[PDB]
This record gives sequence, structure tokens and C-alpha cells, in this order.
Amino acid sequence: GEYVVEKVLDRRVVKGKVEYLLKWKGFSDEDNTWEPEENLDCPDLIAEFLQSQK
Amino acid sequence: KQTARKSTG
Repeated sequence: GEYVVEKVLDRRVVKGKVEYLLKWKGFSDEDNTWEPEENLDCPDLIAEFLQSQK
Repeated sequence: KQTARKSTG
């Protein structure tokens, strides 16, 4: 399914591909998942994470 | 809205 994301918590690079750790709206932090970037439709939240990295 | 698809399985 498609769900609303609260925040992008982290990013990792594995096998030449980018994945993000996502906090899902209305779900426990125990339900955070790593998702391939192609799954994401949250550009403003990715922009927030990269700026927090600087 | 900021959404994403959650990988199933």
C-alpha cells in the first residue's frame, strides 16, 4: 500500500542503489522501514533530510 | 501530501 510519511530518518547506499529509512504517519517507530527511493513520493521530506545532514 | 509505497513482504 501507499502511506503518508512523517519524516525521512536516514539514508543508505547498498548495491549501487539508494534507500531511505521512513517514519510512517500513525504508526509506531518500531514500524519504520527501509524503502528503495523509487517507492517515495515525498520530495519535501527528502529535502529536509539532506539539509539536516549538512 | 508526502507519501510513499511500503514494500510488501
